[PDB]
Amino acid sequence: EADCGLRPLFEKKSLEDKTERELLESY
Amino acid sequence: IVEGSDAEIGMSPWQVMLFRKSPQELLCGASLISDRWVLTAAHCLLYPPWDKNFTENDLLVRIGKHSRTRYERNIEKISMLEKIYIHPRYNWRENLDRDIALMKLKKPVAFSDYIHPVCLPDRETAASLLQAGYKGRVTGWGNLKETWTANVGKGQPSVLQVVNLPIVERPVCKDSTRIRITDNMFCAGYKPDEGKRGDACEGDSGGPFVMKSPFNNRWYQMGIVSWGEGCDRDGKYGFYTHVFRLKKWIQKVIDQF
Amino acid sequence: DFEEIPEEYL
Ligand SMILES: *[C@@H]1O[C@H](CO)[C@@H](O)[C@H](O)[C@H]1NC(C)=O
Repeated sequence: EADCGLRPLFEKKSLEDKTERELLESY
Repeated sequence: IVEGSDAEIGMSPWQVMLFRKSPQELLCGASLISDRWVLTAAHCLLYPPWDKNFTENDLLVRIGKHSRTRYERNIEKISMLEKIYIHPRYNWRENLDRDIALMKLKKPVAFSDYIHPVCLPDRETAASLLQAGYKGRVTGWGNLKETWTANVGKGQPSVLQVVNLPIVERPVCKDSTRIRITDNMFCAGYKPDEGKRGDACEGDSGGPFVMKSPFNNRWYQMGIVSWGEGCDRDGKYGFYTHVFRLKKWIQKVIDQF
Repeated sequence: DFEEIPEEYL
């Protein structure tokens, strides 16, 4: 759907999960 | 998942559990891709060497879960299946080529803080993100170690596990195994020189390998946990169904039905 | 091992 891939408890509230940044750092 | 950690609440709201009605057991993971469609590995549903050929009525999908074993009343949703679609060119006899299946739910599920679909990749997202060295994330309730008579202690997790793993160059994947690999697979895991641990394992099949796009802030499903040899072994990598390569088939099924 | 789910499911 139009809203795919955006998590209610994270992206939608501008919060990061504990190991998210590890992914971004690798890109 | 071997050498992962407990998931946070709501961390993977597309994660689905495929649950056998009788006997009660965890069959596989899967992923929610819209309000009525779930994606998984074909071999979770059909694998003749292990006498597996399930029909729609044998299975339930449980969405929104964290605990492996509890019935998470007013948190999870349990749905029945209307139809199973296996890729017509799925090869169970040799190497699990095209290890992909779709399941249509009898009724749409309502989204919540714990239930939300993942995106499927377009060509530019796949080319941008499916590169060696880039990390993706795998989730499941599968075994914590490779099954072995010498293991001591708990073999299954209490809650959903998560591990982040790098994509590996194709030639390295190819040289790591004698199983014939195809363009419909990719492998991920740490290389021997990195000296780190982490893998999927039995019971994690069907679950998603996801990546986050920095270009639009969204999570994409790039892979499906498919196969490996042992779990977390030195010089081995886990293998995943290449979702973008098979996207034309997915789109055909969803549009048709 | 698993907690019983409601029999309406099934
Ligand atoms: C799978 O079972 C269905 C009935 O559900 C049957 O028509 C089909 O032949 C079976 N396939 C295999 C490979 O056993």
